[PDB]
Amino acid sequence: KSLDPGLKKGYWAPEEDAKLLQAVAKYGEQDWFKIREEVPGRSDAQCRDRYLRRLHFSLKKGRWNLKEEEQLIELIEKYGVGHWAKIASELPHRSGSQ
DNA sequence: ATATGCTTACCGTAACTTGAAAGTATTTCGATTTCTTGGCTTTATATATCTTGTGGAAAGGACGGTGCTCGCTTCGGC
Repeated sequence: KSLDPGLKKGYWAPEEDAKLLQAVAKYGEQDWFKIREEVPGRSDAQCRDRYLRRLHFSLKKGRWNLKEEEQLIELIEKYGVGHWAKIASELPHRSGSQ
């Protein structure tokens, strides 16, 4: 993903809405190397996490209400700290980076 | 006018992945070993009889420096 003349380091999504989302109907969540052969300027390593953090549905999002602190408590009560410990390996999509 | 809001380029280790070099068992080709028969070596008087191979004969062909002065011949003299 470095020293490559064919990659693009942009911030927005120019044509990504069509180049990257078609794979949702084309390929599964495996063998991402088939995607980079058709989408120029994008590498599979960043594309995986982009697809993940963009097309996920089950996330703790919204405004901080009077019922979310209990959610945080029961989240940090499942196995422990969760952010950086090994217990993050079994947390479903609850990665530490978020 | 600026800090945390989420978003994503990318430099933190890790394992199940594609296929060429290196160690491993296995049957097959070929070389080795071990059986078999059968003569080698002693003897026995027998003795057959017919050929082989020899041998001392007969008898042959086969190859086994330099004067020096008597005397020998040939013409050759008148």
